[PDB]
Amino acid sequence: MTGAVCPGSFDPVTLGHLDVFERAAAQFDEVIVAVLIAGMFTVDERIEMIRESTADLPNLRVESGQGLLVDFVRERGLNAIVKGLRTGTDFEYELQMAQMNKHIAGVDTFFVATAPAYSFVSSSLAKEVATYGGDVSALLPASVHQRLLGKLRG
Amino acid sequence: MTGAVCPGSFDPVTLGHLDVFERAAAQFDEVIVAVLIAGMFTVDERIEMIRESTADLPNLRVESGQGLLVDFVRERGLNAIVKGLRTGTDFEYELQMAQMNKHIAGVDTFFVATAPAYSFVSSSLAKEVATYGGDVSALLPASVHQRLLGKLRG
Amino acid sequence: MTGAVCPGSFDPVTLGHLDVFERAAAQFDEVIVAVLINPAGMFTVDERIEMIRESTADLPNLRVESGQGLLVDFVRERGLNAIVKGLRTGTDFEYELQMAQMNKHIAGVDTFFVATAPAYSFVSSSLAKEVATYGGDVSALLPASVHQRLLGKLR
Amino acid sequence: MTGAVCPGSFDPVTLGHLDVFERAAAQFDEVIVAVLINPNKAGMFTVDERIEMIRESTADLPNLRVESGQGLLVDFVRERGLNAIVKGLRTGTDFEYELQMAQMNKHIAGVDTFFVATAPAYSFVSSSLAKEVATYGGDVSALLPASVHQRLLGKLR
Amino acid sequence: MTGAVCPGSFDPVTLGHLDVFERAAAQFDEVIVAVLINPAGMFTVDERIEMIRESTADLPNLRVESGQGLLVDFVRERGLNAIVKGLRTGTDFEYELQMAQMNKHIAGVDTFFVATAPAYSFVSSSLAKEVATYGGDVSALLPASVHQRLLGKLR
Amino acid sequence: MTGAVCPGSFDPVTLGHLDVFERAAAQFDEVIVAVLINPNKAGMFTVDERIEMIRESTADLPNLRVESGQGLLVDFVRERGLNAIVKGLRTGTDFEYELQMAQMNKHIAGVDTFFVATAPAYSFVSSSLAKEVATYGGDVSALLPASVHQRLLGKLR
Ligand SMILES: O=C(O)c1cnn(-c2ccccc2)c1OCCCc1c[nH]c2ccccc12
Ligand SMILES: O=C(O)c1cnn(-c2ccccc2)c1OCCCc1c[nH]c2ccccc12
Ligand SMILES: O=C(O)c1cnn(-c2ccccc2)c1OCCCc1c[nH]c2ccccc12
Ligand SMILES: O=C(O)c1cnn(-c2ccccc2)c1OCCCc1c[nH]c2ccccc12
Ligand SMILES: O=C(O)c1cnn(-c2ccccc2)c1OCCCc1c[nH]c2ccccc12
Ligand SMILES: O=C(O)c1cnn(-c2ccccc2)c1OCCCc1c[nH]c2ccccc12
Repeated sequence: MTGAVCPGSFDPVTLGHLDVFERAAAQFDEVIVAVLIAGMFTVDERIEMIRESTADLPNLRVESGQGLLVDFVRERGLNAIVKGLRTGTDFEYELQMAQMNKHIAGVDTFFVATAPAYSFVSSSLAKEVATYGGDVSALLPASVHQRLLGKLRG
Repeated sequence: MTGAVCPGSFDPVTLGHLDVFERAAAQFDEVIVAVLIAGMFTVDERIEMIRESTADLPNLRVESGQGLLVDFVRERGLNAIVKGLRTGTDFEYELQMAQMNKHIAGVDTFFVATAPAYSFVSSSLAKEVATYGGDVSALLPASVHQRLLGKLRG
Repeated sequence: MTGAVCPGSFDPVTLGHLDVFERAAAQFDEVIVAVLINPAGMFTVDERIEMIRESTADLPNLRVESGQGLLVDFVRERGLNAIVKGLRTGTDFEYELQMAQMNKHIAGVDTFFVATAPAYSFVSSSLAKEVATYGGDVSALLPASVHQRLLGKLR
Repeated sequence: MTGAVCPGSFDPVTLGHLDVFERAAAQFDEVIVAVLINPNKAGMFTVDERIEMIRESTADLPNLRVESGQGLLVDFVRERGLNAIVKGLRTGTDFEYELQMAQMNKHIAGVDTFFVATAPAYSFVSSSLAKEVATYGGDVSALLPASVHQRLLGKLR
Repeated sequence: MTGAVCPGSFDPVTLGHLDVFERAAAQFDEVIVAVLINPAGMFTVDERIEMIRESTADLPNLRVESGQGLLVDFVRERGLNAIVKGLRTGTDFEYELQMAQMNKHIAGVDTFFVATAPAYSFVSSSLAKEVATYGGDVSALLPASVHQRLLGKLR
Repeated sequence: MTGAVCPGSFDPVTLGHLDVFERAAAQFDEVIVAVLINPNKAGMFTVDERIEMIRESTADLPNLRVESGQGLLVDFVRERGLNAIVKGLRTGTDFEYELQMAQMNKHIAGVDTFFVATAPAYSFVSSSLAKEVATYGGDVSALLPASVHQRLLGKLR
């Protein structure tokens, strides 16, 4: 009965996120992606985009969440969070959060290293570049990319 | 059938290591501590010290290993490594190793953040301080500490 | 006479801050804790000052004042020319190194740092407040007097 | 005819920036300083002011010119038939941030980025910190070129 | 005429190095790859030079030489005063920033850095050799010519 | 009577070190520079040489003295009735490494450590790099005090 929560805003989910989802799903019996809730896509849109890109992962589900992440995790009978890390700044910031979360609620955090190909990817740089007409199609799931193009045109 | 290998030299195992062992054992169905093999304690001594301190963790075992870590992991039917991280330097160094290991063999690596109380602990600083008569008893399992005192006197 | 100013917003003061206060007061003849008045937080400056005074009652050579504007002015106006504070992380170091070099360049005021106590390395006032707001227990990260008053503000 | 674009807000240009301008101009046939403007947020200095301050302190660099722009930097670069960006780095944060931007820029447009290490004397200098210090009366005259210091004091008054 | 020296041990040259060679040669009128002779490695300096020449056959403005002693001397003796190399990580940056500032201080020679290609950020010669020694497949990290010769040395 | 120990190998002392000595002496009633010797590995300079070079460049610091030692630094500190260490930091690596040592030293002995930021001009200076550069003929005269430079050249000859 192993399991972990993979939290984020996912606005939108990137290939970097998706790689981490697949990797977590390969090592834990269940994975819950927690979409935390002022951006480009609505929560429902974000959830939909993630569900579409994770159809091939049977043991993964997607939910929205509010308030303390550790409460979200414990209310579901789990006590692990899983996330990817790209940079030293990611590590420093997430280590702080991980130690606070373990202190207040006993919830642990597991990190994985980014895929090298996606180390420079963020949802906010991808949206920014796309806005000015840069090609970010190699950084996003094919579905998400189309949804993005739609948002910028409308 | 989840599982991970927790590798290191463990010369000697510290409370920092032990905390990570317990945390990995809580989230994976099996954990193998892999003692990799020019220090203070022999491999057998290191294994013994770890086994003594992990008697309360039923799903953990301890083995020696040589050669490529990813071969050790795959020869045992696993494809995950688990380790703790204390510092930014830990993160940078281990990220490199993790990406190389995933590239050559598909073996993934999961990291956890050090317990705050042990963030400054290394086996080499503990041995060094103890050599000159500093009290490191709060940083090492009670068993290990006694074994250390014995090594310095003999 | 040796001395240093220990600056911050302290909204609220944490056990991390308090540890640094004690360690500074152990080494300098006088320490002045300077509570910065900004544009904004949870506690008023007077509330912050009282919480620090309660927590530092056993440090006779430490006093608490509010300040604003250029810190190196605050320091020099009190006949001192040293700042003291703690560092938790690499980002603390990078950020504070820049500020320290700027402060020494513009005014000749030096800055001394101490490493955080390991137990409080992950603590910040903002994160403590955030956690407490959603019901998390941060009582082991704050002095007793502060935790009570924090519960009061969240109600 | 080698060339690079040196981008920034330059609000205002500092001695750290100018040091990099000089070093870039010594190694590329032409250098274009690109004053990148956010049309949605004004800085302290207008685009004309920023350009003027840079020109006045780079008069002895014959192969350097100054132009403003907005939008994607890689478009500014390619529209001039170049494909190199050059800038300085002071800290580990600069390196992390600029490596991400450089990798993104090469990915989307094939434009490369060259970095130089800050002169040690100016490693702590930023436009924002200089402006902030000066706002409260601190002396930043040794961190900024003559073309800047008094105009900056003028804005603050 | 613009130009730069690209220094290293290249024992062996990797696809990471090669990417930087190509990017330097695209921007400078000439590039000199300088293979450092040390106290020690797997390949002789002549072997290293030949492997680089094979991999850089399509870069007409890049040449390969060996060198020893003070790098800024090597650079200036060839009428240049720029060094160029890649950076993978924060430790690369910290280390190379120190060396660059020292090299500019002592000789006026400047240093230009490029960011690693993301695909090769984790690559080092030492780690590639270590992995290959115990049978790991590093063929996607090295140029074709190098991988063959590496297999030869491990037998 | 406040006081701190400023430890190091000082093989040789640099201008970066001396800057820290001065700043420490300005803020503590007494400063003891501790020349820590590894009895199992000699450096370039003997203990007497290292001490001599430090004394010659600190003659105008009346509250500073120089002593050698070995073994645990916290014992050196406590045997003098002090419980503070003071030193400089230049880089993020220095901070990571020294924070570990400081936390270990306070844990085992209650001795505290105070750090100051390097002077920007000397941030890239180390004794090892200076020695290495000088070995191959590089000019490090601006990085080292007069008391050091020619003795260093003498050792290399
Ligand atoms: O920050 C972003 O916008 C963003 C977009 N893509 N990636 C990414 C890029 C490369 C690799 C893994 C993600 C990002 O980095 C976020 C890293 C922190 C993180 C928080 N929650 C997560 C859930 C799964 C994976 C990572 C995280
Ligand atoms: O490096 C050491 O000697 C040493 C001694 N104790 N700790 C430690 C201190 C605090 C927390 C977890 C360990 C150390 O840091 C090692 C960190 C990398 C690591 C490699 N293998 C591991 C297996 C389990 C846990 C960590 C590792
Ligand atoms: O940033 C915060 O909100 C916050 C809350 N607690 N601590 C802390 C946590 C652990 C140890 C020492 C403080 C924090 O870190 C601030 C670190 C920078 C600093 C600025 N002024 C200071 C005055 C005294 C001490 C530190 C500082
Ligand atoms: O960020 C600032 O406001 C600011 C003011 N001065 N300097 C500086 C300080 C010391 C050395 C080189 C600059 C700064 O750092 C910016 C570093 C990144 C950078 C982006 N574009 C650039 C163009 C030329 C040079 C640097 C950059
Ligand atoms: O350190 C190594 O063994 C090694 C093997 N491959 N790469 C590499 C990996 C990815 C990208 C560029 C190189 C390495 O990183 C070295 C980075 C520093 C560097 C010094 N001299 C250089 C010359 C050209 C390029 C880089 C350097
Ligand atoms: O590491 C070196 O060899 C070396 C030579 N000069 N500097 C230096 C360069 C710039 C500024 C302050 C020193 C060095 O950096 C050491 C930094 C850590 C340190 C340990 N003990 C010290 C005592 C006084 C000052 C610093 C230290």
